[PDB]
Amino acid sequence: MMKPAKPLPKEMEEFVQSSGENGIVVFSLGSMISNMSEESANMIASALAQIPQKVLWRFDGKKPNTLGSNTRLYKWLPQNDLLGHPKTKAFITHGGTNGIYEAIYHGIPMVGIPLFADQHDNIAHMKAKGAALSVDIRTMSSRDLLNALKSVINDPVYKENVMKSS
Repeated sequence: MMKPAKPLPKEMEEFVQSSGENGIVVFSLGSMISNMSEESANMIASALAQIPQKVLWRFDGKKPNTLGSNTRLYKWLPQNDLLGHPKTKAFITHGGTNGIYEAIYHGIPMVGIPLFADQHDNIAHMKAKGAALSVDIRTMSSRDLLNALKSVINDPVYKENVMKSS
């Protein structure tokens, strides 16, 4: 089924345009971040702050003290409309079936942060197709997340593989 995107809210479009040639990263839903330690959100924020891309982070916890100026926090996000925007370079998700279906539709490579059995299996399957990398925030470091992000954002083979998956 086709999953077409519609225009973004104006203020959100303006932030997305300010990424210029770098493009953006969408970290969407991330619904378990608010139930984890403050240190988890701080580790993610530190990694996200070190890429040149702008970052739209669907988030509702306390603002991380390591939040970078390139990253904005939103309690709600039009995830599908962001995945279909031409400036989107990578998708960070826990690995739910819904978001993976949209990233596949719009051809966006992924960094998975799986927590549950179905998310681990989904992300492992996309990784085996060369369309994603995975980090376990509970055991890996901020440097591990940064390395995964720079790879999926800048190496075209991940995008090319997720498009071969249609």
